[PDB]
Parts: sequence; structure tokens; C-alpha cells
Amino acid sequence: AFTVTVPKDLYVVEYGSNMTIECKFPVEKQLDLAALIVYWEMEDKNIIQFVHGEEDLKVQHSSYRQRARLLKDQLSLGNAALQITDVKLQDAGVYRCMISYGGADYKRITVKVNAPYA
Amino acid sequence: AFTVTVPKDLYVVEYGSNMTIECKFPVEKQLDLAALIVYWEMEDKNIIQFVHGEEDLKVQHSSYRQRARLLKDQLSLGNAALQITDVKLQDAGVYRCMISYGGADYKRITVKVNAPY
Ligand SMILES: CCNCc1nnnn1/C=C/c1cccc(-c2ccccc2)c1C
Repeated sequence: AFTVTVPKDLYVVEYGSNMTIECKFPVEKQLDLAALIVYWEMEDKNIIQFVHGEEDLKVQHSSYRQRARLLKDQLSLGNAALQITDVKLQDAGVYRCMISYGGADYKRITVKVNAPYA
Repeated sequence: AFTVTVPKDLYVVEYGSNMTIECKFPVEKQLDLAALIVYWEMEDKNIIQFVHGEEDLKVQHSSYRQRARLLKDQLSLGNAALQITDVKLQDAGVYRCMISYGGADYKRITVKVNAPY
């Protein structure tokens, strides 16, 4: 169980930059993939669905296609790290990470996107 | 595998009646309390937190204090049944059941409240 903990509740980013938003969870030794579920969401649009190690491209929302990815490397450290490359204005909003790894919690994260200033 | 399934996505209810909204989940005739978590929420108000056998009373928001309860009887049958008694207009809105039982899924249910005159 415990609690999902978030380093930063707000990320302010540049248009066309990259960002990695993070949700930490209690890990403790190795990662038992059978126990792990990570869902990232915003505005009820599926960004990531990780289910015991399974991800399907097809479930992802098109706006996030080929840009958002979950850094599997950080998962073993108890860090659900969503990385979105080439941040779009439309990506501004509230993100929900939902994690289960022997008990479950969710946190909300806000994103503000600065204009490109053409 | 794990998918939360809802009989009714909308409930239209009477003011001052009771309602019971339900979220079904896969149980294999097993029903391991230690594994099960049920969170009911609406408009970011915690209604129920069933955690590992017990209802957590403390975290329930005081608007749903003596009114919302989880039907424990149904849980064994893979049915997270939130019952709220004496429905107020304020109880109209979108409910989110989050269930974790060896894997995890959520669904939204909308509630519309009638009062005839
Ligand atoms: C359909 C395939 N299954 C995966 C899936 N699909 N939609 N959502 N989802 C997973 C959701 C999830 C994942 C982890 C924890 C919690 C959760 C549980 C209780 C409290 C807080 C958070 C939830 C609700």
C-alpha cells in the first residue's frame, strides 16, 4: 500500500521541450513485475498502461503516440517516470498516475506549457 | 484479465431515496481480503476506502458520514456495492470506483437526482 509520492506537483515547461514527470512508490529489493501496475492519464486520455510488464500501443491516446513513454529503467527504483518528448500546448493539464504494487494510491500533477514565442 | 465492469453507467434517482451503485470485479471463488482494496470517490471526495478487510471510517468525508456504506456481503461475490442513504441533490455527479485485487482498474458512474413537485 503505503502512498504514491510526487517530487513536483507543478511542472512548467517550454513548447517543444521534453519533460519527465515522476511518481515514486515503495519498492524495496527487486521489482516483482507480477505485482506492478502503472496507469498514467490526463483529461481521461490513456497515456501509459503498464500491467505486470505489458504495454499495448493501441490503448494509448493518439495525441501521446510515439512521444510519451514510461521509463522502465526507473521502475526498478520505485519511480514511475512518464517522459513526454516534444511537449505540445495541448499537453497542459492535470495528470493522474495510478499505481498498484501490493496496495495502491494515486496522485495528481499539473503541467503548464509556455508558448514558443515565434 | 482484471477489468472493473459496471451494470449501470447512469443511475437516475429520487431525492431522499436510497441508491446502491455497483462495480463488479473478477473473483475466482477465492476472495482474499488481504489483497482487496476498494476506493469510492466523487468530485475528489473520499466516500469509501475498504482496505484489507476493514472499512476505513476516518478518511470518509463527513458529508457521507452516516449515509454511504459498502455492502460487505457483496464483496465476496466480486461486487463493490456503494450504498448511499437519503440521497441529496448534492449527491448528483460522477462516482469513481477504484478497485485493486491482484491488478487494478477503475470506472466512472454518473448519478442524476430527481425531485418532482
Ligand atoms: C483494463 C485493464 N486494467 C488496467 C486499467 N485500466 N484502467 N485503469 N486501470 C488501472 C487502474 C489503477 C491502477 C493502479 C492503482 C489504482 C488504484 C486503486 C485504488 C486506489 C487508488 C488507485 C487503479 C485504479
